[PDB]
Amino acid sequence: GSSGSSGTGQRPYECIECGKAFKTKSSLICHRRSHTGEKPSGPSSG
Ligand SMILES: [Zn+2]
Repeated sequence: GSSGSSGTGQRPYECIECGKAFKTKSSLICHRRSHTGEKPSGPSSG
């Protein structure tokens, strides 16, 4: 167990890369992908 916590969640699409909320996925996708680009990444799994 840990100190009292909460569980945010207003929209069905919430980005975890930065922390943004979108109405539809189409937007969440076109956004998330953006994050990735000119930067060193590691082994992708999914
Ligand atoms: Zn983001």
